[PDB]
Amino acid sequence: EIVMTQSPATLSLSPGERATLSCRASQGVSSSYFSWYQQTPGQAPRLLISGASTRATGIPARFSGSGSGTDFTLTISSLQPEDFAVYYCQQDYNLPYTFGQGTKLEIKRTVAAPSVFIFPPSDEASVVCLLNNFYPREAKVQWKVDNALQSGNSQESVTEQDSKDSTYSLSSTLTLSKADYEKHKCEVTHQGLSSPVTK
Amino acid sequence: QRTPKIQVYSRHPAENGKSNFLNCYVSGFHPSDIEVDLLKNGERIEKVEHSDLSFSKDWSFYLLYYTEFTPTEKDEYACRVNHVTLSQPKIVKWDRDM
Amino acid sequence: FLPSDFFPSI
Amino acid sequence: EVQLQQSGPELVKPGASVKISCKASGYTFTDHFMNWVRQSHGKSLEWIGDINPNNGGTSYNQKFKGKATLTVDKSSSTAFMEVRSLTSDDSAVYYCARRGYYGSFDYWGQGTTLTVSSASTKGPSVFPLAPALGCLVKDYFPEPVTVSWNSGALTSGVHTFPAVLQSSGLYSLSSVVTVPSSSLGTICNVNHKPSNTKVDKRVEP
Amino acid sequence: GSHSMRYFFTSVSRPGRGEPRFIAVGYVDDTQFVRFDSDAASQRMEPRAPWIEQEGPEYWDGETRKVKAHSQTHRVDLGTLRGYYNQSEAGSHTVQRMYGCDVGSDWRFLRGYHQYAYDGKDYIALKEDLRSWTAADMAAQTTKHKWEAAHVAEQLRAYLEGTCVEWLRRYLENGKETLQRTDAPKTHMTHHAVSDHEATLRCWALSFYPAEITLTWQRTELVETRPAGDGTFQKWAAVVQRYTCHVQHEGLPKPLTLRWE
Repeated sequence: EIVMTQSPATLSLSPGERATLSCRASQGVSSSYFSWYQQTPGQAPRLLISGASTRATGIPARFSGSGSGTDFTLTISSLQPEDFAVYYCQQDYNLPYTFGQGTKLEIKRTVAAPSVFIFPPSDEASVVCLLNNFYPREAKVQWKVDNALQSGNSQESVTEQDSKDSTYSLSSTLTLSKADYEKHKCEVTHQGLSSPVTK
Repeated sequence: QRTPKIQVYSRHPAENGKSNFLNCYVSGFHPSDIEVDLLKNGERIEKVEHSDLSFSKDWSFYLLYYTEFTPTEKDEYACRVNHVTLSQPKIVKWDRDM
Repeated sequence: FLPSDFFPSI
Repeated sequence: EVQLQQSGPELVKPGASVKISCKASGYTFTDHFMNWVRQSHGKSLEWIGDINPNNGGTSYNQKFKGKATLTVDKSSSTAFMEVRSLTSDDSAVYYCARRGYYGSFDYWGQGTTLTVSSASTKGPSVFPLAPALGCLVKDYFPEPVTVSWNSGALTSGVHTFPAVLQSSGLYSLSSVVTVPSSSLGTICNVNHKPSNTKVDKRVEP
Repeated sequence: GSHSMRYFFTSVSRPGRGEPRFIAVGYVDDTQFVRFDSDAASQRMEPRAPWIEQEGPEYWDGETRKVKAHSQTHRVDLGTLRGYYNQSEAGSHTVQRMYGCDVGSDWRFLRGYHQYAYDGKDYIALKEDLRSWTAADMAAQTTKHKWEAAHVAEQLRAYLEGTCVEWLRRYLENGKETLQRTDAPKTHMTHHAVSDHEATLRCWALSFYPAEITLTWQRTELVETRPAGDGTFQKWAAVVQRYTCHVQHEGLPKPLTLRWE
């Protein structure tokens, strides 16, 4: 089974720049049976480049492909708003036909520090530590219980990148029991901030 | 696993004193792993060239081993071929009318 | 003149 | 125009079998092989198998030998895939991708979401928060839940986080909208089709 | 007359020695003009005829890349065929592929062919109609399904009827003074005694081109047409006066009849 490996996993670029995506095949593949696919989150994949270089019907001229043997490359001339999605490579050259792990294109902006907002449990629940409009996505929400680190106790959820400000939002919900919570008396580590915030 | 067929012959008509080419045409064997040596009175001739590896319609390979030699009176030449289909290597002597 | 690399694997 | 119309989503119990249909139009159905691809949540694509629409000949990925079966019907130009002995690991999105005449997957269907779970239908539990406000939905099933604010009159800063599957097998999302500091004196619109409940509440400290 | 261009490929896998031994030869009629060996030092396609050396470096560059792609496919084929039949990873195996195109007296396309073998047995072959594959067993039926998916027979059909024939005409033209010049067989007879009452007359045919020739004693024992080593061919037929040596060759306007004297 020919394994396809893409590099990197995520690529942060700005609208108007070039984008060079790589796909390494574990075995030699005929360029006539290598393809590129774009998939926008929520939709279905779409063929961009067939035959390692041939442009599919309807694909804009800013998409160009090349490569041979075990090294193939997808090039985007100018990154446009739609051209910020997940891109896959595949081979239909040897059974079973395999795909790559994918590569997400992220809008590059500026290191915006998060706005942490602590929310105690409700009543009618857990504690929610919301970070709002932070870039990059790389944020560390470490929870504290009486000055002690916590691991495997928080359910997190990240939204998509804002289609206007290129920012993210995270809802780290530290799940706990109503009895154990009343027996004890977050710490954000984002690049924007310089000190783990806590409240 | 088909055994090879051996033909030992000279390119030009045999004539004592005149230089010629001793050929050993091995054909009809499978697999392609084969060993061929041209012999002069039992001595293994070292300056031996062979053709490129090709096969027939029945997928059996064939090769042409050759070297330049000068036939003389009382000088026996032969071809020693070895193959997986042979427990003992086969020797085919050269006849000037063959 | 060899053909193109349109033959896939077996 | 080549159009691949697939079937709708399906929520089934473990050990059952489902059958997805793929309607082809806009081209000669017998001129192209039809493939099937599965994509799990947060995962990449995996080729399941293909089928020759002329004689029904099939080839399968070794992993799906005994899990999925491909059939076609040249009359209605429809390709079928039956997935048997369904487990929680079979829950994913399934596509039918047409094979190009000389290679590649030139056209894809819209997809068919499959969910394999023992649960039937749960009901949301709105827990409001107020120190930005919050409308935390908890322990619902299945997807999805539409969470609006002020009936749409407050969409600036509406960060509705995607649902997360809990250890109990239920989902939970949280809709949060930001309000200014001069907003001490300034309603959630959760909706769930199987729950038949539209829990509208308020947020006040 | 009629002509043909044929290509022969052989890839022998060697367990524990990395890349399989890939050897390729090309033919125009009974004349080899190109060769390739994965164990050679040049690592590129090499001429084997004088007339083919009239092609610039752009020809030899593309032919070198195309023959290396053929080895890359046969390398994956050996690995896949090992899994199709579930064979040991420490055993050696052989894949052979051959294809080519023929032209008639008008130098237009006449027939094409393509065959593939594994361990000396027929695996898959293209039918004469150039649109369907003949599969030997279930493993080959999987391959036939794989090739019918990407319409490989349609792409190979376009090569045999177009590119293969056009370059065959160019090879015949550039090799005019050798490929289109027949060589008549130089004939001589030999006499030997093998029994107390019966003898053996051997009719020799030497230094002729093309290789096809018919020797019969019609109103016996004959060997295979062997190469002389200089581009010509040899053959003889023996028998132990109602039948004479009837030699028939394209280089002879009238057949040759010889008797012992």
